[PDB]
Amino acid sequence: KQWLVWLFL
Amino acid sequence: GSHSMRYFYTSVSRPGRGEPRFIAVGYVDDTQFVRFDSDAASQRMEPRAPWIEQEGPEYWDGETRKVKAHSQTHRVDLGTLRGYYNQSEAGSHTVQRMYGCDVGSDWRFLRGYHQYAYDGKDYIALKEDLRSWTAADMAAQTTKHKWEAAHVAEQLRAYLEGTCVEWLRRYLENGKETLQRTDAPKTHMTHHAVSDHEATLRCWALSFYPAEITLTWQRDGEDQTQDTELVETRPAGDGTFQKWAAVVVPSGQEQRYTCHVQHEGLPKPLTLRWE
Amino acid sequence: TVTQSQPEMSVQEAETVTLSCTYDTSESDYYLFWYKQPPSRQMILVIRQEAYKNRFSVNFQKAAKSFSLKISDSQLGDAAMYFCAFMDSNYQLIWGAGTKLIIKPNIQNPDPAVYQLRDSKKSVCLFTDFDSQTNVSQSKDSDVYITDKCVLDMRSMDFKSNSAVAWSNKFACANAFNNSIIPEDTFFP
Amino acid sequence: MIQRTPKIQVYSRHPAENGKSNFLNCYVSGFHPSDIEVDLLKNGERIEKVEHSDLSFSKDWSFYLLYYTEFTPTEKDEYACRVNHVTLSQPKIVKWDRDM
Amino acid sequence: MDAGVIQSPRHEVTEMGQEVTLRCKPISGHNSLFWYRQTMMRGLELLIYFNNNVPIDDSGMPEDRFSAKMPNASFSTLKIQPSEPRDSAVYFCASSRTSPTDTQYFGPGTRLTVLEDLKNVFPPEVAVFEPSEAEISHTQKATLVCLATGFYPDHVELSWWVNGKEVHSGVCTDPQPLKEQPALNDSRYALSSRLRVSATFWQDPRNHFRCQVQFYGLSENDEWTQDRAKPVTQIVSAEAWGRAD
Repeated sequence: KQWLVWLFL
Repeated sequence: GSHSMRYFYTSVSRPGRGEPRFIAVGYVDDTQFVRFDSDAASQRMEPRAPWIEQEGPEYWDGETRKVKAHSQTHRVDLGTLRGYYNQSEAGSHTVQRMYGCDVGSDWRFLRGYHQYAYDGKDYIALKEDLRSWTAADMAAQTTKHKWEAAHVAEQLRAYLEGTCVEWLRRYLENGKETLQRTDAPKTHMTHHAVSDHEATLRCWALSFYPAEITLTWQRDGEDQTQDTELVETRPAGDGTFQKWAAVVVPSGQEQRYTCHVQHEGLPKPLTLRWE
Repeated sequence: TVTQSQPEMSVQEAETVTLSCTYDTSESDYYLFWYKQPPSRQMILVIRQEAYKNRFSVNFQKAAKSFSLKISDSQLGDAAMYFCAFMDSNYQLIWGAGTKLIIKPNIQNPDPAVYQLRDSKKSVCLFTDFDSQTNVSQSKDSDVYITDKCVLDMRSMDFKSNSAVAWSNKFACANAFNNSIIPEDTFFP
Repeated sequence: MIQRTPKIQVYSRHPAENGKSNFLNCYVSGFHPSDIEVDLLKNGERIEKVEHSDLSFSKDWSFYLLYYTEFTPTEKDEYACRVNHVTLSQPKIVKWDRDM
Repeated sequence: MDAGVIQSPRHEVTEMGQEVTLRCKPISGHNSLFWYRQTMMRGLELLIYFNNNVPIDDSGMPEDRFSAKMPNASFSTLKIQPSEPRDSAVYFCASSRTSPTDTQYFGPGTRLTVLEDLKNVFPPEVAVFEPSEAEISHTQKATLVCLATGFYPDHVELSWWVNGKEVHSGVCTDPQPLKEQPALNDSRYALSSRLRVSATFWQDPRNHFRCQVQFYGLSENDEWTQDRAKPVTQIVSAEAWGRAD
C-alpha cells in the first residue's frame, strides 16, 4: 500500500 | 530475517512537450509487484507479480488514485525546484522519490526510509530516528522547515510503522511461496588462455535469489582483491540474478587460485578450484 | 458513508450537547471532519481529526467507528446545520446527512403576550416573551401565515426574548395561534 | 545536473546452447538521466520484438533497465546491443561474447 | 485584506438559455481549489477540484453544459452554457493550502436561480408595523415588525436602520422565507423581521426607524418590455417615525 498523503517539496 | 517494501517514483519534465513523464514501481525485497507509467494506455496501477493479482478492485482503484496523486506531486515539485534553483524553463529536470519500511526477523517494524533527489543528487532525506530531516542546501532547508511546520515526520512515521509494515506482512504471507524462498546459486568456472604468459579464470554464479551475493578470489589462501575483475550483479529476467568474477593467472598456475561464493541460500560458502 | 443518526437536536442554553456520527469504510487511512453551516450558508470547519492521532471536542473511537462532536456551554451562535465528513483514497469529502442543532435560550422572566400591530402607511399579531419550551406551529388554514419563533438579543440591556409573527387580512389576534399550545399565563390585551 | 554513463552488459538468461531457445539480455545500469535508447542487434540488424523492464533506480539514484527478447543462438549469428545516450558522443555498441 | 475565499456574483437571476459565469478567487497561499454546489434534495455535491491549476477530478461535473477552468493560481471560473432551471442551486467555491486532505475553506457561495420565464419575477412590498401601547405599558419595550411580501424568487436580504446607522441588536429575521401559497410548487415568498428597542427610545419623536430589503432580480442588460416596473435588483424600503405617545 502506498502512502495516502500528498507531500510537496 | 529482514524483509523490505519499497516504492520508487521518477518524474522527468518535458518542457514544451506536455506533462512530465512519471514512472512508479513497488518492490518487496528484490521482487517488483506493481508499476505505473504516465504514458501507458491503461492509466492504472498494474500488477507485476502473481501474489498481488489476488487483490480486489478496491486495492487497485486505491493504489491508482494514490499513484496518480504522487504523479501530480512530482509534477508540481519540478516547477517548485526550478524556482528554488532559478533554472531556465527550457531544460529537462528529474525528481525521484524513494520510501518504504523494513520488518525484522520477529516480523515487527525495523526501519523506515523516505528521501527525494533532484537531477540525481540528494535533495532531502528522513533521518534514521524518523523524526528529523537532512537538508543539503538552502532549497532543501526551505522544504525542511515547511515539513517541520506541517508535522510531516509524524504522519510519515505513523505510516511507515503502521500501514506500510501491515501490508508488507500481507504481501509476505500471500507471496510466501516466492518471497520467502531462497534460490542458491548454481556455480561453475571457465578458463580462457589469453596467452602463454597468462590465462583467464572466471567464476560464475547463476540463478540465485535474492541478489545479495559475494564473490572472492584467493591465491594460496590470500585474498586476490587486485587483478580481480568483478561484474555488477545483473538480472537474468526470470526473477533470479547472475554475477561473475574473473582473475588473470600465469599459465600453469591455475590450480593455485580459488573462488569463494557466499550467499544466504548456501548453508556453507562454496569453494571452487580448477583442479 | 457517514451516519448522523438524529437529524435534529434541541438543547438548552449553557448546557452540553453531543452530536453522534459513525462511518463505514474498509480503507485503513482516512480523515474525519466536523463542519458547521449557519443560516448564512457559510461552511466553516469545527474540528478535524486524522486517523493516526474550546467548547467543541470529539470522542473519537476508532474501534466502533464513532466520531461524535461535543459542545459544552451552548451559545446561541452555535445553532446551525452540523455535517460530519470523511475522506479516503478517493480524496473527496463524503458528507453525512447533517444534524440541525437548535438552541433554546434561557429567559429569566417569561411574560407571554399577544399584541396587535398596525401599519403606518393591514394588521399583524406579535406573540412574544414566552419560554423556549413553548412551540409555535403553522396554522391549518392556508389563508393565515405564522412564522417560526425567533430569538432576539437586546445587548445594551442584556435581555433576550422569543417572538413569532402571525398576519392575514380575511382575523383576530385572540385566535390567530389556536393551532399552537400557547401558555396559560398568556396576556391578551 | 549529474550525468552518468550507462554500464552495458550483453548476456543470455541461461548458458547458451546452440539450437536451444533462450533469452538475450542487455542490462543497462548506473546512468542518468532516464532518457536512453536501447536496441538489440542480430548481425547489425535491429531486432524488432524487444521489451524492457520498468524504470527504477539504485541507492545512488542512477537508473537501470533490462532489454530482453526471445532468441535461438547459432554458431553463425552474432548478437550485440546498441545504446544511445546523452553521455555518449557516438552510439556505443557492445557485442555479446558467448565463450566467457 | 479582509479576505477568505471570494465569489462573484453573490446572486444571479437569469433565464434559461443564457450563459452563466461564476468567478472565484481563492485564499492567497492556497493551491487547491474546489467547486461545490448545494441543494435541498441532493445536498452538497463536489463538481470539480483543481490542484496547482491542474484539474484533478471533474467526475461531479455534468456533461457538455458545465465547463470549469483555472488560468491562474488566484482565479477560477465555472461556466454553464446554456443554463437550465435544474441548475438552480448554491454554487460554493472552496480552497485549501496544498492538497484535498487539508482543511477546506469555503466561500459565501453564489445563489443561482435559473427561471423558465422572467415574467414571474416580482420585487417585494415592504411595510413596517409600529409597536403597540399595550406592550409599551406592560413591559416598557417596543417591537417594530417589518414584513416583506410577494417577492419571487426568494433572494432577499433584510436589514434595519436607525437614524441612518444599520443596527444589529434586538433584531430577529426569519432564516427562511415562507410560501404565500404553500400548496402550489412555484409560489411567491414572504419574510418577517422584528426590531425591539426600549420603550423610552421609541417614544422619542426624533428617532427614525427604517426596514430595508435588498432584492436581487433582473440586470439592466436583460430585456423587459411589459407594463410593469422591471423587477430589477433594487432596495425596497419602509420607514416609521417614533411616536411620543
